[PDB]
Amino acid sequence: SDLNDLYRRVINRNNRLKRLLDLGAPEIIVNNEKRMLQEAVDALFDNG
Amino acid sequence: AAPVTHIWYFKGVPSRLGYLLDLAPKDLEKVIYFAAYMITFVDEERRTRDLPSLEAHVSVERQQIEQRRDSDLEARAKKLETDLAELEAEGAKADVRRKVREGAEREMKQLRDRAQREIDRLDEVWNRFKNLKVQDLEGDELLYRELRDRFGTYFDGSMGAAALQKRLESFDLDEEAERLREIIRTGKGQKK
Amino acid sequence: DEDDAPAQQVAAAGATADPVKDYLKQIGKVPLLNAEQEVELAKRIEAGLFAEDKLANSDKLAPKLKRELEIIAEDGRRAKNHLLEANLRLVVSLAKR
Amino acid sequence: KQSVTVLLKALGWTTEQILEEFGEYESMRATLEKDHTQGQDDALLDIYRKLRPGEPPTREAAQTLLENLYFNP
Repeated sequence: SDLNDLYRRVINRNNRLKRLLDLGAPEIIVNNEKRMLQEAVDALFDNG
Repeated sequence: AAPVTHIWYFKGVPSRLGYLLDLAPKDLEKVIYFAAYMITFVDEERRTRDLPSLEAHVSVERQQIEQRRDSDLEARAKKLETDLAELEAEGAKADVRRKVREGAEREMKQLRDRAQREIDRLDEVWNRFKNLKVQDLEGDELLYRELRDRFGTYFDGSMGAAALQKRLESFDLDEEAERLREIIRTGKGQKK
Repeated sequence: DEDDAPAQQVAAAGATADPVKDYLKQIGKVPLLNAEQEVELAKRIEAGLFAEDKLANSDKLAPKLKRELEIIAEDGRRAKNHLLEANLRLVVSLAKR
Repeated sequence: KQSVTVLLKALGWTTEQILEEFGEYESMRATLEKDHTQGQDDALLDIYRKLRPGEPPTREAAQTLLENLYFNP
């Protein structure tokens, strides 16, 4: 079912955000991950 | 790791988002999706108490541009006098002095135009300090960096859903209701 | 003659609702690096690296000098982020494939 | 929304030659005088801003887009 795919994305993007925050990373790169994480959660609750 | 905002409660009809924070939906799209800053908090009391000190720092800072402007203009004045005089003593062609002076004043205009950019940008950063009320969106990222670098511990600024979380923390919803009731009690037009 | 100048500033502060468009915009104008420039950046990485290494050691160092080492350590951090932001365009090229 | 005169001006046709072909139809003459923008270079950069906002105008980049959008094979 499609929920697995959408749950997979938010888990993936959240996991990478933890990696980016852990090492020293710029503002541009971390902002893009936070932006993509926010978009992923949006798709899960109401796609479109 | 980083908080996010429910797609339902914002990004919908305005009977559900409600303008609970007095922000337009275009404003919200800019802040929570990392395209414009918000001033989540201002130390408005600090700013009043130390005001002459920050006033003293900007004023001496203002002096330096005037000293620098005086010298560049002095060099500009000397440059125009020197090239026209040297050409006219040689007399290689009919109008050597006029063409280079035309070229020389074009250079002065570029320097003068640059002088306008530096003073006005400095003027612009100062006036945004004086309008540092909370929930103020700030579109220009470069301008925010000039505010942040020149002075901290007075305005707290952020971006995204974390900024919104801070704003709701600092919300005083009972007082907002009272002021909204007063507008309903005495108001006219679409404002009501 | 200042016709082009107001158009460029208002075009910098646009919406760009698409995520992909915003990231490409985000990269913006950052200086692409020629040979001598990027080698000089690498100098300040190891300069800053040796600075924080001595600071990481437990033996006492002078306080004013410690701030100078912190300046080198901060500059090493700045030089790292400068190098990454310049080369952000390269990684997007290989991502196409 | 944009006007037709800015479209024609984006093309090589200048205001002088435009008016001889279209001087008998008042809609384009009315549009012409109400159109404040003038000049081939000016019109080209303006439409670039409207079509693809977010970037500074570049003379070569503006010109190739109009070729790319329609005239490119």
